[PDB]
Amino acid sequence: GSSGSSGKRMRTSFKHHQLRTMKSYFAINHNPDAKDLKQLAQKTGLTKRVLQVWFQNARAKFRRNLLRQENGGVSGPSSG
Repeated sequence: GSSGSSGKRMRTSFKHHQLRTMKSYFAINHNPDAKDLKQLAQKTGLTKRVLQVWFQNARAKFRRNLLRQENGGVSGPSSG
């Protein structure tokens, strides 16, 4: 019951092309399976690792803009 927990983190820059494929996917599937990972490593060129991380970082980042005022779709005070 451990998906390998180690203290390894780093930040790097990315292009607008490769990302387009990744970011777009993030919306399709937050938890991409190996197949998807290996498939993305090509559509973007990055490596499985780089992908796995980047994706994981997103979930953390979004959580921020998610609670912040900024938001999509129709929503309001209406009991929901």
